[PDB]
Formats: sequence, C-alpha cells, structure tokens
Amino acid sequence: GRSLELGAADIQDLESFEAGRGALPARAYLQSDAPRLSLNGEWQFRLSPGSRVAPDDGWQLGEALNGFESLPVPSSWPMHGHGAPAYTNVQFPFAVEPPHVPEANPIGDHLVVFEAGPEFFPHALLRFDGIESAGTVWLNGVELGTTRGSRLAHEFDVSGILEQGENTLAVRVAQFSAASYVEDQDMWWLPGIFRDVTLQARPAAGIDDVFVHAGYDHITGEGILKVEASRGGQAIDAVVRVPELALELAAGTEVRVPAVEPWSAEVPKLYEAAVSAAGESVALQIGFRSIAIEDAQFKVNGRRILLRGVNRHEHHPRLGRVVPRDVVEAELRLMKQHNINAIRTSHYPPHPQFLALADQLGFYVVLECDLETHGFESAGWAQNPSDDPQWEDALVDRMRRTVERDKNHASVVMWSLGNEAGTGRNLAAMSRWTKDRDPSRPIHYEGDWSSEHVDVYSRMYASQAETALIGQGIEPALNDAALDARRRAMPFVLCEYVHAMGNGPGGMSEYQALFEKYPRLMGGFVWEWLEHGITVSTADGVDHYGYGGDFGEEVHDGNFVTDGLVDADRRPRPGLLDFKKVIEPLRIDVARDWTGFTLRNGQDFADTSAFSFRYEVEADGGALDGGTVDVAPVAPQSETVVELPGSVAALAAGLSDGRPAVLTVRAVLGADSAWADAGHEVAWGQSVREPGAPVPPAPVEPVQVQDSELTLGPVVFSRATGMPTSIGGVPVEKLGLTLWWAPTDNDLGREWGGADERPLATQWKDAGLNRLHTRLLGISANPGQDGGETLTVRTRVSAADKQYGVLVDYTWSTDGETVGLRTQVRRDGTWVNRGFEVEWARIGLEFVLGEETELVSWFGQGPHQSYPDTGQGARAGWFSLPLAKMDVEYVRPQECGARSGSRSAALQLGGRTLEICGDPFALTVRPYSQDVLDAAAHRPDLKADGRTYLYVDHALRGVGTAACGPGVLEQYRLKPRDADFILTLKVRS
Amino acid sequence: GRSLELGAADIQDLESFEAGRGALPARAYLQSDAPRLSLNGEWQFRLSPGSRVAPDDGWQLGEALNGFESLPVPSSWPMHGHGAPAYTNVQFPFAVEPPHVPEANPIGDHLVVFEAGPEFFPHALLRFDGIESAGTVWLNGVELGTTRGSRLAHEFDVSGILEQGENTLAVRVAQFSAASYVEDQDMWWLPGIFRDVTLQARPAAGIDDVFVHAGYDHITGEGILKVEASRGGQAIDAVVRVPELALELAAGTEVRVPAVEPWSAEVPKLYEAAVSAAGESVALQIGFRSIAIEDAQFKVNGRRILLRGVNRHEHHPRLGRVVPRDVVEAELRLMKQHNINAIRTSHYPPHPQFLALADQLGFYVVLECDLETHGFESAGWAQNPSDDPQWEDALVDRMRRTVERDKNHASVVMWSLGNEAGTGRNLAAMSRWTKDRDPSRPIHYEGDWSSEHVDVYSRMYASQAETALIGQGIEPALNDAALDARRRAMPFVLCEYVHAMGNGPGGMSEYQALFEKYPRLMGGFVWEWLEHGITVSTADGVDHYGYGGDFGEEVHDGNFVTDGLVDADRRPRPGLLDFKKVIEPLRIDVARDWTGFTLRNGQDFADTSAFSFRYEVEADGGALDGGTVDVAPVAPQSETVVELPGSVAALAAGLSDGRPAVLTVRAVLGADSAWADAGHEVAWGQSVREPGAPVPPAPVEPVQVQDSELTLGPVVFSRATGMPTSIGGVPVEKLGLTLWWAPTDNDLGREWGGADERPLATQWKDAGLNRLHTRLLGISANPGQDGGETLTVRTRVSAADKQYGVLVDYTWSTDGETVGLRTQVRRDGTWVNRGFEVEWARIGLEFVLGEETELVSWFGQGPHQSYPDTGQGARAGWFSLPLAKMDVEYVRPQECGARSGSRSAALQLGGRTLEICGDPFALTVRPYSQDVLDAAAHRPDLKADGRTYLYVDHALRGVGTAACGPGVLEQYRLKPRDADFILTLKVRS
Ligand code: NA
Ligand code: NA
Repeated sequence: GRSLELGAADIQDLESFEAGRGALPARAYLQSDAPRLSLNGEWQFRLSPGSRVAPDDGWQLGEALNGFESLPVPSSWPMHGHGAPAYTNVQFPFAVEPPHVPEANPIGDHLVVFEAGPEFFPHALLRFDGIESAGTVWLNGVELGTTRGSRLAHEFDVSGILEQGENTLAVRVAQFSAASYVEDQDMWWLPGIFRDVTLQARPAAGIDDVFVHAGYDHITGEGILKVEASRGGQAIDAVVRVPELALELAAGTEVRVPAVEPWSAEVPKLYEAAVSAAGESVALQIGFRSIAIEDAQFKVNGRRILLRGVNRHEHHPRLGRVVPRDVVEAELRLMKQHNINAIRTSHYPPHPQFLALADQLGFYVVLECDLETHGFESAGWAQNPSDDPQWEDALVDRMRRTVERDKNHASVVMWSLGNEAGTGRNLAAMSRWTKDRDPSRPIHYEGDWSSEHVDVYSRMYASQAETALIGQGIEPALNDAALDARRRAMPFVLCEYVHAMGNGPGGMSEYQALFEKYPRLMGGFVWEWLEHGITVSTADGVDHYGYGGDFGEEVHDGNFVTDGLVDADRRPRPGLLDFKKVIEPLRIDVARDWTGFTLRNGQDFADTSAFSFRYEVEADGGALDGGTVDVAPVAPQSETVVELPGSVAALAAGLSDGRPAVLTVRAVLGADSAWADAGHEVAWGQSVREPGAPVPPAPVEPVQVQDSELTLGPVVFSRATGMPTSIGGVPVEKLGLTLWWAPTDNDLGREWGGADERPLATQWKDAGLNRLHTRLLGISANPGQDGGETLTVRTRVSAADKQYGVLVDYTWSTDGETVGLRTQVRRDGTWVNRGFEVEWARIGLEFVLGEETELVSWFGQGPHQSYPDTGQGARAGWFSLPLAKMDVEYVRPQECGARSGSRSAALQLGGRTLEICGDPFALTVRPYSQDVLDAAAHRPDLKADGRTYLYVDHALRGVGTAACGPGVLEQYRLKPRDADFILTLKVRS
Repeated sequence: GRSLELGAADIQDLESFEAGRGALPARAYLQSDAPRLSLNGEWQFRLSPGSRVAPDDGWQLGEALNGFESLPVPSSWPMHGHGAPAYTNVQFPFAVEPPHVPEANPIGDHLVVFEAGPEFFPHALLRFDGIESAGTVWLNGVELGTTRGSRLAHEFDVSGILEQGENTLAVRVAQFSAASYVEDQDMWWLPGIFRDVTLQARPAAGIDDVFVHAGYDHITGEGILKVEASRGGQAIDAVVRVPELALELAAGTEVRVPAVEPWSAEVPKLYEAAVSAAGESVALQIGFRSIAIEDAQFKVNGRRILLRGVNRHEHHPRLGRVVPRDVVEAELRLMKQHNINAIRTSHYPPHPQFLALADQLGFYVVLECDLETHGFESAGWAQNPSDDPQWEDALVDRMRRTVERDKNHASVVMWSLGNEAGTGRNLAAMSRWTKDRDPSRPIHYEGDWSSEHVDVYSRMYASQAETALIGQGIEPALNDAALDARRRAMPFVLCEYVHAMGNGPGGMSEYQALFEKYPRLMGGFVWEWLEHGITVSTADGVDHYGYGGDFGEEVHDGNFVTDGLVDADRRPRPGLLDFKKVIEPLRIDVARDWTGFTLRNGQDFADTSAFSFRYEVEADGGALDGGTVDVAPVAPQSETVVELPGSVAALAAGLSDGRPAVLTVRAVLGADSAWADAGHEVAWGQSVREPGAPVPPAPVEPVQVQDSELTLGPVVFSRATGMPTSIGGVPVEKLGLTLWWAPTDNDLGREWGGADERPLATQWKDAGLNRLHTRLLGISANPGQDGGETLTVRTRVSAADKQYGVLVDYTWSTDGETVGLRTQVRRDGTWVNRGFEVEWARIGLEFVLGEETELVSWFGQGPHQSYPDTGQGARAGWFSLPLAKMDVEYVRPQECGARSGSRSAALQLGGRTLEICGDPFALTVRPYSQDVLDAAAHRPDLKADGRTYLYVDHALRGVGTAACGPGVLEQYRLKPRDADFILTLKVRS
C-alpha cells in the first residue's frame, strides 16, 4: 500500500460537488458610495498543461516568478495566444464520468500587486464577477476560498488579511472542473477571469443587501413600494428617499404612492431613489411594475404583452467573454432600432452592468440561471446532475446567486432555471427556493414539459402547426390529469424558435400570425442574436471569421456558432432586417385607390404619439411627392382609418396606364429617443401600381445561316450547341437550366420527420442535381411574319446514371432591337431516386457572361435578398447596387443574393447595359460560379474569374429553418412540375 | 419546318441498335502462311470534343492535315496525354437514355499511310482486333464499314479498293456510342484502337475458317478428331496432318485416334497439326478434351475438376487496354507459380494471342462475351437492352463473334454470356445460338439465378454458409418446380468471390474447405487478378498509382479499381501469397513426433512424380539438417504416409525442453517446367516445437522516488503520467491502450445485412474509438521480495461525450535486467452507441519511441502479414526485415503490417536492441502514427517523423471481405471483453 501520483489534492478540489467555499453570502449588485478600487489591468500570467504539472513554487507571493508574462484582466486567455479556443454543442469536450476531470486541463495562474489605502480598513472585500470555471484565490499567500459558478459573482472577506500598502493577490484558474458538467452551453470553451475584480470597503453601519418591491395597481393607478435593507443578513434601519415622488420612508415598511408612472418596455419610466444608512448610501433606479398570470395569459400591469425577443449570448470577436460596455450599449440600441422588446440571457446571468441598461432602454428580460447538463442526453440522462442528490447544494447555490444579484431590476420579468438540464429533484429544489424568496416573478424552464415546477409552459422550436394548437388550448393532454389541468391554464412561450443559421430564417410570418391571434401565446425569442464568429488573419492578412473545427479541435460542430441575426461585429444579417418588419408594432394597410390607409396600434401600452407619419410616392428616377399626415393618437390594440391628401390620390389616376408607381406610408420617430434619433423608421406600408406584362417583340427578323454560327437580330448563336455566343456584342459563354442551389446551412441539416433520413443537400447529390448535362435534340426555324423567323432550340437535361430528365425548349424572336426568349419546361420520366421523390431548388436559367458587371439595377423587392419564406423587410422600389454589395457575407459561403419578385433588371458591362424584363422573376448576379460557392469553406475561398454569372429564376424554394426546428413549409416547397415564362432582352450600347 | 443542327447524321450512326455494317462474316483467329502486313506503329491523330464539332475537311485522304500529331497504334489515347482517364463502376458516365449519346463525346481521328506489295492482290482484307467503342473505317477515301463490339474483331474486304503502292487508311473512333450501354464493366473508360490492325491477303483456294473437334474417350483412351474447314461459308476439301500421331485425314470426316494423351490444366499436352488447302495452310495446336456435366458435377475427361481461378481484366499501368505480349507471358507464369489453374476473362474476350498461351501453360478458361448492362440496375432494369428486342441482332452479333474467334482452343471450357446484364429475351437468344453452334462447351451466366438458359448454377460473393447449403443440394427451391429440378442438378461455381480490395481477402479457408468436401462445388474465381492502378509522377517526381476521382472525374468510385491480388506492375500483394497456400494441390500433415508426414494428392489427373520432397529443420540462427525423402508416386485424390529419416526424429527428442525448432516438409519441382524453374515451391507442411511461456522477472528491485520521476530497474517513469519515459536508455514518448485500426477498405464498406446500416469505420468514429483519452487514477508501489517493489499504474480509457470506458492497470517488475509488464483490462459500463454495440479492432498497446528502428526481427508467422482470417501463407520461422519492408504498399494507405502469432521480437535502435517476449501477440512497427496512416489518401502523404510506433496486440480482428460480399466471420469478430497478458522486456546495449 502506497501512493505516488502528483497533484492529487488539487484534483480532489476540482472534483467536489460542493459550491465555492469561503465566499460571503450572496447579495445584490448595488451602486454604493463606499470606496472602491478596480484591479482591472495588466496582470501576470503563467499557463500549465495540467493540475498534476502545475508548479508549487510558492508563486502566490509575487516574487521570483518563473515564466510569467503580462496579461490583461478581465479576459479570456485563449483570445490572447495562450492556447486556442475550442467549440462543441451537444457534446462534452471530455470523457463523461462526473465528477472526474481530464488530464489535459489547462491551468492559468493569475497574479497582480496592488496597494490599498486606509479607506479599505478595517473592513473590506474582494469581488469576482466571473471566473471560468474554477478558481482558487490567495491574498498575500493566504487562501480565501474557491469559486464555483462561472457566470456567478463571488465575494471574499479580506478583513485582517489585507495589509496597509502593497498587497499581493493570486488566483489559480482551472478550465475544466466538476462544474463543467453543469455548464454545457452552446459556445466556445474559453476559461479565465473574464469579469471585473473589485476591492470594496465595508464601513460599519453600512448596507450589505437591498431588496426593492415596486408594484403597480393598474386599477387605482397607485405604486406599491417597500424596500428591504439589511446588514450581515439581518434587517437594519435605513432611510429611503425618492426625490421625484417627494417621499421619505423607512426601510421595511410598505407604503402606497398615490400616482406613479408604470414601467414597461414601451415606456421605461424609472424613479431615482437612495437608501441611506449611517455608513453608506445605495443608489437605485425604481420601476413600478406588476406581473400576473391570469386567464392563461402573461400579464404586466394589467395587460397582456407580446414578447418580441432574442437570445443574447455574451461574445466578442476578439475579446472572449469580455463584452466592452460601449459594445453592450451599441447592440441594445440596435435591438431597439429593430423593434425588439425582449431578451433571454442565454444561458447564464449576463454582466452585472447589463441589467441597468435593460431598465433604461425598455426590455422585458428573462434572466436565466447558469445551468445546462445537455451532454447527458446522449445516454438517456444517465448520471444527470439535475436528479443526482449529490449536486443539490451546488445547484441551489447557482440559483440563489443568480436571483440575489439582479432581484432589484424591473426589466427582469422571469427567472429561468436553466437550459436543457433534463428533469430532476434538484430542479424542483431550485424552483421551490425561488418561489419562496421572490414571488413577484414567474418561473421558466423548458426541459420538463410536464411543467410541474414552473409558471409558464415553454417549448423550443415547436412547429407553426403545433403552436396553433397550443394557442387554441386544444393540445393533446398529459397522462397526469392534475398536471394537465395546470399546464392547460398556463401561457405559452417559445424560448427559442426560427433558428437563424445561414440563409434564413424562414417562416417567421406564420409564427407571428399566431402570436397576434391567440392570447395564450406570449410570443417568443429568436435564436439567436449574434454569430459567435472569431476574427482570423491569413498569410496575406485577409481577416474573416472562423468557426468550430478551425482551431484544430479534436471534437467540434463546425459552423453552428454562426446562427445569429448579426455577425460578431454586430453587423445586421438580412434576417434581422426581415425580423424587424415581422414584429413591427404598427400595421399600415394602404388602400388600393390611394385615398387613405388603415392603421392599427399593436403596442400594449403606448399610443401613436411619439411617431410622425410620412408618405412618399416614387416613380422612375424621381420622388414625385412627399409630405406628412396628421394622425390623431391611436389607443393601443385599436385601429383607425386615416385619409391621405387628395393630391396623392389625384396622382394615382393621373399617371399612365402601365407605368410603375410606389406609395409608401412610413411611421417614424417624431423626436429623438435614448435608442434612436428622430426620423428613424419604425413601421411602413405600401400600395403598388405594377407594369403590365411585357409584349413579345415582333418576329420580323429572319435567321441568317453561316457555316458554324447562326444570327438572329443582335443575338449570335452556335450551331453545335444551340446556345447564344453573343447578344448585342456581349459575350455569352453559357446558357442552361438550373435546378439546384448551393446548399444553405438549413439544407445540410436533417429534416424533422419523414421517411427520408437524408439532409436535403444529400438528396440532391445522390440525385445528381448538381451535375446536370444537356443533350441537344434539334434546332428549328419557323415562320414568324414579314420574313421573320422564330428559332427553336430543343434540348433535354439530365445527369449521369439517371433515367429521369427534363425537356426544355428555347424559342427566340426579335424585332431587331429587342430580343424575346420563351422557355418551355416538361418533365421526362418520374423524378424519384433511392425510393424518394426528388425536390428541386429552382426553375431558372443560368447566363454566363464574358464581361464583368460593374453595377446591378432592378425594380422589385429590395435592397436585401428575397426568398419565398423570407424577405419580409424587402420593400417595393427601384434599387441599384454595385456587384460587390449584391452578395451576403455569411461566414460559410452558401446560396444567397436572390432578389425575388423582380419586374425588370439592368446590368452594366463596361459600356453596355443589359435590360431584362418579363413576368415576376428572381434575380441573382455573382462574380463566381455555384461550384465555387458550394466548395468554399470560407469567404477567402471565393475568387472571381472575370465572368458574370446571371441567374433568372421562374420559381424558387423556401429556405426554412431545417438546421434546427421546422423545415420548409408545404406552400414553399418546390416539386417537379412543368413550367413556362417569357423574357425580354435588350442591350443599350 | 426546318433543321439546323450540326453533325446529325454522324450521331444517328452512333445511336443505331445495329451491329457493325460492312464487316465480313465472323471467323476464328488462325495462324496462316498467307502473307500479312502489320500496320502497328506511328499513326496520325486528331482529337475533337464532339461529333457535332468533328471537322469534315476530307482528312481521310491523308494530305493537308490540320492539327494532327503522331500517336502509337495500338493504344489507349488517354494514356498519351490526349484527354484523361475516367472511372466508374455501377454507374454510367452519361445520362441513361438509350440509344442517345452525350454531347461531350471525344472523337479521335486516326490516319496512317502504308504501301502494299503485289502479294495482297487481287484479294485482301483489313483486320481490326479491337476499337473502343465505335469506329468508322475509310481506305483511300472509301467507306468500308463500321465496328461495334469493342473487344470483338472486325474484318473488312479491301479487294478492289486497295491500290498497288501507297494506300491511305483512315479510322474515325468515338468514345461513347449506343454500344456503351452494353459495355458497362468495372474499369477506366479508355477509347481508341487498342489492338492489332492487320492487312492479310486472301488467296484463292484458301481457308477462311477452321472448326476443330478434339474429344477424349476416357474409357477407351481414344481421341475423337474431326476438323471442319470452310471457305466463303461453304465446306471445302482440305488435308489435315498431325505428324506426332502419324495420321493424315481429309477435313469433315470424323476419325478415332487409338491412343492419345489427353489435355488438362495439369498436363497441357498439345499435338501439332496443319490444315492444308491449295492456296494456304493453317497451323493449329490440338488438345484432346471432353467436357461433361454429370451427377451434378462438372467433369473433364471423366473426372471432377476443381477450379482454382482468378478474374483477369486486361490492363497496364502506362499503356491502357494494351497489354504487351511479354507482360502477358509474365503474369500467366506468375499465376502458375501460385497454383492457379483457371481464368475468367472478365468481362470480355481477351487479346487473340492470349488463347494460345492458355493452351500451352495449363489453364481452364471461362471465355466471357463482351456484354454488361449493369447501369440499368439502378432503375429496376427499366430500358434494359437484355430484354429489348431492338437490341437482339446487336447482342447476338456479340456472342457469335466471341464464340467464332476462339472455338478451336482446348483451354476454353465454358462460354459465358456476359456479366450482370440482368434477364431478358436476348440473353435467351444468345444461349440458344451458342448451344446450336458449339455443344462441346457448357454455358455460364450469373444474372439469371433461375438458370433457365445455362448449364451451370453460378453466383457471385455468396456467403460461406450459403455455399455450404448449395454444396449439399439443400438450398431453398425455386418457385418453378420444373426449373428447380434442373438447377438442383447443376454444378455450382462462384464466378466472383473473396473480394480482394485492400487488406485481405479474409475467409478464403472456409470457402476452400467446402470446395474440397462437396463434389457439386466446382470451386471458383477470385476477384480479382490485378489492381487497375495508373502510374502518376508528382512535382518532385515521386511516382505512385492513382485511382478513380484522381483525374478530375465528375463521377467516380474512388479506389475500387484497387481490388487485385497483384498491383498494376504485377507485384504480388500479400493476398496472392495467402491464396497460393489455400489452393495448393498437395496437403502435407507433418506428424507431431517428427517420425513422418501424411501426404494427400489433391490434383485431378497428375501424380506426385514431378515433385521433389525436401525437409528442413530450423532452430535459432542455423539450419540444423536438410535432405530429400523418396516418395512413391501418389495417385490423384489419394493419400499415403511417408516416414521421415530417423535422424530427424532423433533431433526432436535431442533438443532441450523449451527451445524452438521448426520442421518443414516442402514439395518442389523436380525439374524445370514452362512456367517455373526446378526447386520452385508448390506446397508445404510444418510441425513446431514452441517455447514455453516466459517467466516474470524476480520483483527484487525497489522503486526509487525522485521529485518528478520514478525509477524501477532500467525503466524511468513520469509521476504525472504514470507512463515510462525511458527503458534502458531508449526514449519512450508514449504508452497507451489501442482499440482501433486505421480503417481498411473492407471497413469503409457497408456490411451485408444487420440493423446497422453504417460501415464499420463509421461505427468507430461515432463511438469515438479513434479519439481515446486516458485519465490517471493512481500509482501504487507494492512489496515484491527482498526489498523488491512492484509498481502499479491504474488508469481509465474513454472518449469525449461517452459514458462507457475501460479500466487498464499496468503492474511493473524487474530483476534489474529484464522488465516484466502485466496489463489488466476491464470494461467500465456498457459499450453501446447509437443503439448498437460497439466492436473493437484490437486489444493492444502502443509504444512510441524517440529513436528510429533500423531493423525488425521476430519469431512467429512471416514474412508477410498475418490477421485472424488471413496469413495462411505465413509460415513459422525466424524473420528479420528492414523497417521499410515491414509495411505493405497498398494504393490507399490503411491498416497493414501486423505479424500475428509472434513469440518474441527484437527492435534495433541505433546501437540498442529491444527484446519483447510473452504470450502469442501481434507485432506491428511503423515510422508514422495511425492518425497519419488513416488520413493519408496516397502513399506520398506518409512522412516519417523520426519516431518508432510499436504495436503489441493481445487480440486482433478479422479483415473479412466486407467491401463486397461477406464481412468478418463470427469467430473472427472482436467484441468488448475483459482481457490479460504478460510481456517480457529487455534492452541489450
Ligand atoms: Na446554436
Ligand atoms: Na471491382
């Protein structure tokens, strides 16, 4: 019997089910006049590969340091060259055997020397706001305690250890600990001290914790205020002063303020208040709100509200978990600018400073505890911590610390027990505690569908259909009659829906229609706000985002970090633009006769008084008229009809039959707000006078036959191919039918149900839809009129080893000036492969041109892209973009850039402009081919070859959200069918 | 109404269901004294991308050629830079719509000018032996006709077109034609004139075709001879002279020769004969044989024979379909050297010159017609030519031309209608014709399992089990009572089995046991003889074989061309070495007491008289004794017992208890034969005296504990890891358990049946078996004896996101000189993933050493590799190889190089030699890691890193033949279980 392994005692600590030891009781984050010293700055940093290899050179004392270097704190140290980021989603990065930790466990030693003034005597504390995932803290070689709960705050008492003058603070941080088993969220695994380390003095007769109770009686219009204040866990005498309400009360007593302005996301009214004791005073912002669940509805201040929300992770493309305050203010303002009123802190408490901003700019906030045991799902939740009693104290500590920190803020309207932790005893323990401490807020958890220990029914990525059932209260009952009776009486919320990976999300409209129609639906939260992209510079110094698997990770999920509405640098993806329109607070139905418009106010509290209503009339290359209309304030959930100036309606009948004109009624801010400047666009509506169907040119031109070529009008053909080689001088290198997209991220994912287990992208490859070949059948010339000949090229399209195909015929005609192309498409054989019917991505034509396009113009829906289930934010008008701005810079290159519902388009090539008219078609123009687009793993992989790839699609497919949740809806799917369309071509040289 | 496409008439020809027009009636390939002129040499060659683009510049006349260049003929023109090779297997390279051809159809114009002497007047013909796939032939601007049937010979009459003096011959060749639909074999698609173009004069009163009927009466010992000779399709008077049999008869009459020596693969007795007419005489080699199907047995000359065969494609690594005669002679001799007696010409007639060689060196030849419509299987054989009456004449022409060419040869014992053409009317038409023309030979076809139109029951890749049933005649009956009665009375043959892709094939022994035990089993043909590798030179001029998909092919099958017993350059893969032993014609069971051996003659005709029997006794580094034993000739299918010299048996009892000695009795050729030199090894047998289990060293050495390291005997450890860092001075960089191979080609293929659809390679990746991590549990030191301490390192092995694992413990001990390692392995949890139990590839240890190994020695089975279901040819002995010769150069790098059944091994590193002893283990040594081996797509991807990767496996897995056909057999599979083994380590410096 003998023992000889190194670092045993260190690991036993890492493998404890105990919460952080030594730390003071959990309290709220308060703004205090008590002297503070921030220890943020250059610290000394040493990295070790394991705990068994971690040096014991008494480094904690700060002198004779071996191998240390300066590292900024707070920070995520992989972001600074020390190691590399790693990313997994459903999977753990280590062997699952709780609570044991792997041998490859990066240990980062942190050290800093600071001097402490007399202000921090006799009593003071150290406050860590976040250490991932386990930390041991020494002050002048004395162990203070350990920290567990990476996104939770720990405070240690340094009274009697802190010396006057220079002090030495040493923190040992381990990446993986037993706590890693309960923090399995969807993100890069980035260890380190990533939040503020703070030294704060604790005066005698000071305030340790404050609990604010600000309620609103919507009937009597009275505020109900009562402020608890305590020191050392016991209630104390303190004075509460609210200047604006002109009152002065003692803590612990409950008074009713006669008239208060209630708080909401629409009107974030806050009252300045201070809680004063002898030793210190605390500064608070008080918002009067009351939350009730009544008649299966989630109500705030008496009225049902609609959550238009997103899921906000904390991420930066260069700093790790560190999100600079200016960056936080920026994104919150951006959310407000796009009609967002709710946030779910997924899947952990955010930076303490976040809560204040959510109070100030109006947001309904779902504050989620730092708990996710998603990696145990793989094995049927065997060894799940949520049900293991060994984990009870540790998990309850996580809930307590979460609730305690942010209880005072009005924005927090719900506590959430965590994400995807399964079901268990501990979850029930966590809920039970929270209902006892803070009854003012309902409780949210998605994992337990029985909804036994929560106040709202919550699901993620439920189908539009399923939601429609739940909204009507006719969803299938639970086995338990008692439990079903409770859940059927709960409001419903989608804590995650419309996955926004890559091109998408689609189907956002079908969800919103249900949100507006059924009171039981609270609305919900989009997944997610931002991409977790990380900036990388190449050998030639191109920088682009990188995703999972790009940093050498043994185990990864590729590009799933990229599912955001904005990129890592907070630049809006087209999805956010569409989202803004879907959840807009006002609906404007412009009448067809342009006499007036119908306006409905979709807000729950405010009226249409902060808005200014403008109208615009666009036609050709000029705004024909503009102005402002006077709209009497409209009550919330009410609608009126506003008549437009007679001048507008007069211009309608005034314009010629068949030329396009667009009437736009826009709701903009009357004056500056905290989150936007005046004139900012909130909601809009349109009525469009569309051009009639174009007329095919006179077939009065004959076909001139030479030895190897044909000529008709300005179009030169090839007698071998049957395809044009030149139109009005523009080099046509290729023309063919396309049935296939470059697979989006939605296509790469398996679809919800169905006998076909294969991702739609795979279905296409097996069907050979990406490798189509054309066989020429014959070229006819047929009489038109007055010597005119109409050329007809008959072809068949198919792929290798396939017996099915499609017959397409191109009949050309021209009056000598304008070229008329007609395409007929017929199915040859049954399109089934591997026992499943093959779906198409499009019915369109690919034009490859030998000259670059300098600039693209069109009339239809823009500026950004449009697909059948998307492009809601794309409005009618005239748009002109450089070729470079046509594309969309998704992290992983895929199908994007299609402008649906086009009527006409113009491509300028050198000195020539190519006009394309016809029936509604979808426009796409690229500097590179699809084979290039598909193959590309990153943006740099895309090199232009000097050609112009023009795409004109008759019918398109929906993009859906198949990456996670519902795929393409039925009405948006594209199955094999026979089709036709006419085009109008012309070249102005 | 009008038509304007180019090259319409050319394509209509390509799309005809008609056979070659203009060609003379099919006849046999005869050696004639009639004057011949070979036109092989430099020709002029022009390539065009399509038939619509193919120039009509009257190039056929040979002057004012534009864009021509010199190209050798015969040749495959992609092998000469003109285009590139393309490879598919089951799939067609173009859209399936018979008989239409793609637009991308390479057209190669061939042209040559030759002068013709007066000998070729007044009558002569042009003979093309092979044009792939369609050819049009002009002579001096006159169209002779077209050729259909790429591996079939066409002859055109040039009488009255051939001028005296200079003539100009022009051939237009198209790669794809309607005939491509019926030539869908497993190979590179290589067009061109790839066989001899020949000019032959046809004298008056000459012989056009000869049919030889040479039968053998095994009862009376009489030859039955009758030779038909004809001119212009009508019988003529000719004189047959057979010098050796001293007879002279007139053609058309049937005589019985009193005493003839019969022909067989074992005794290829041929009689010289000449058929003389006035104008010319024909030289023939006559072999007397008779084929009968009787009592469900395939009989030749009265006796049941055993087909030990292979499938021979015609391929060269540099020339395409062109296989030089010296290369053909070479491989045929190589086959004979490895006990092969049968060949299946897959899947087309071979070069005309092949048939003669198969007569001379003894081979049973299955001659297969050029027909495969395998690409229609994809769509349930819709539009299958085999059943389409439009194809009848074309398909019957293929059978006629095939039979007619090679009817005279004795080696051809069966006509085969083709491969994988499905079922149809035309197949029945082909059989019906063949039975009428040549009843002397049975008919083979695999596609129609009902076996309605054939003479033998034939299957491919049927399981060992299924074969065992068929052998006993108890296979499940057919729906048709009448048909079942016929098929149940047929002999059975596997036209393709034991797929030899990559490492393998395994399970060859279990098949052969059935072949020997059941008379109904004819034996069968291995797939296949050679790899279709193609030589490629890199930027630094490394040359290596390339496979499908490596030449830019839109559609491919990767490395499936690589499934041979030899590489493209006819270098034996280990599979051939194993195969030679499995099908050896003699079995030698050496008695245990070394007194004698049992010898059985497995041949059907010959006796043991051409052999010399040698014996050898090896022990340590010396052959102790050698000699020759006198064995009375043993009759075929009979066995005798031969006593060894008393000196041998005396040496057995003479040697110490526990030292190894190997007795080898070997059958070698007494004198030179046509295919090998005297002394060549045919069959062998062994009896082995194995060393006793090694004894664990005295645990008398204590553990010396320092700060960061441990020391026990000559082994230095690391206290952090628990792994040795040094043994006797050799740097040990790593030591760990392995459960995973680098997936072979068999592992990459789906397995036959089972709920698990996943290839075994994929099963491993999902299970995380390739990414194992170890967690240290503890290091103990326990008392041994006399101050001795036995170190024990306890660890656990697992992978990320997995809850199952394995507990392995390493207990070390040493007497100061020899190190004793013991490994205990225990399963922790159930090894199931995705609902399926996880199989292991091995139970072994990986040693990574910081020094290169110069040379590896061992005692066990060698020289080549050994796996549970393979290594039959690996014999017992002492082997020593350079590290470079340990590896096996498979085209795609995979698991290989394991020497199973090892007893001891020695690795020399610089000046140190490392000895490893113990229980039977499998040895593998590599210059690179497994991660390198797996990732490598080609041989060049393998770069040594200066380390030595040593593998010692307790238990191994079978390789099977899962790439196509049966996977690993039950007794060879490796499932999770608890195991142990002891090792003996020692370093001699
Ligand atoms: Na995600
Ligand atoms: Na093959």
